[PDB]
Amino acid sequence: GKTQKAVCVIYPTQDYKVTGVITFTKSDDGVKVVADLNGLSPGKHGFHIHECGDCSASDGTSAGGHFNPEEKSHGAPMDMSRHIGDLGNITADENGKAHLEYIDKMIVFEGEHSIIGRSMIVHKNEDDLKTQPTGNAGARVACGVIGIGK
Amino acid sequence: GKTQKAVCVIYPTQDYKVTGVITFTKSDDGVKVVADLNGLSPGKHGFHIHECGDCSASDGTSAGGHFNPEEKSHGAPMDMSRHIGDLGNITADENGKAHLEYIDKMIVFEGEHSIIGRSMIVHKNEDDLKTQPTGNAGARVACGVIGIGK
Ligand SMILES: [Zn+2]
Ligand SMILES: [Zn+2]
Ligand SMILES: [Zn+2]
Ligand SMILES: [Zn+2]
Ligand SMILES: [Zn+2]
Ligand SMILES: [Zn+2]
Ligand SMILES: [Zn+2]
Ligand SMILES: [Zn+2]
Repeated sequence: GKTQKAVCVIYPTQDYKVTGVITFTKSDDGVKVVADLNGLSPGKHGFHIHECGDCSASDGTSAGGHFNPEEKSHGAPMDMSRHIGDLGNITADENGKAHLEYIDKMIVFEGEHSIIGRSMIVHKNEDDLKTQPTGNAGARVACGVIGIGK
Repeated sequence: GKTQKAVCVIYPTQDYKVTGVITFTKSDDGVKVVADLNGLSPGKHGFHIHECGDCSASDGTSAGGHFNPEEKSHGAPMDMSRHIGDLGNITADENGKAHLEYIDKMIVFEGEHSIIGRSMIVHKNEDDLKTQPTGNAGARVACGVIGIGK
């Protein structure tokens, strides 16, 4: 039937140790994003869906730009002017552990906007939610492909 | 634009070291499957698309069973009686390097049979191409999710 769940295991790019799992679950109000990552420098990291489910490059550049089927500007999750892939920042604690849970009202699992087969990228720096086209989040520290869950 | 290419980076399950990249490219005659893997025990390894793009489990069991949207029997790539996910065996050389190239006439990138967001599983043992429902290929040595390529 209709995909209710997506799963993304992220793997570090060259010179990083960032790992973890992101799950996407259909909720009444949209899609519940739950991320559990480790090996991050403490503080805020850009947390995005990129347009290619291609994590073959050593530095994650194969994932391409932000997933942007609506051809909009880069912004914050709460902005109307955002990429579908703009999931904001994930915060790592003093031990490099990062937990995020929020409800996204734009991401879907079917049709032109479907995130299935796209990539998750975690960035080295904070997404400032304003600078075009990526929020100045800098290098890619981890990459994974979003798959169909059950 | 219609997806012309899919990419799958495989990562080992916990007790293994198997890595590599699999590409799927639309050709005139079907889909060209190209696999380049390393860290395999020499000999033949079951090489399958599984139904869930979920590589979160320690042992790859999260990937579920064979991708089988037609509800058919397990077989060889050349068989009419096969799962969409039945891509046969990949052979590793004496150094653990494995190359496979063949044209698959069943796998597609859109609709009910789409392999996008499904998993690749590499098995410890040979797929015997006959035993139901999995070809008796034994443990899962590597898992990856099939993503959209540029
Ligand atoms: Zn946790
Ligand atoms: Zn990004
Ligand atoms: Zn963006
Ligand atoms: Zn569109
Ligand atoms: Zn299998
Ligand atoms: Zn099968
Ligand atoms: Zn070849
Ligand atoms: Zn069907």
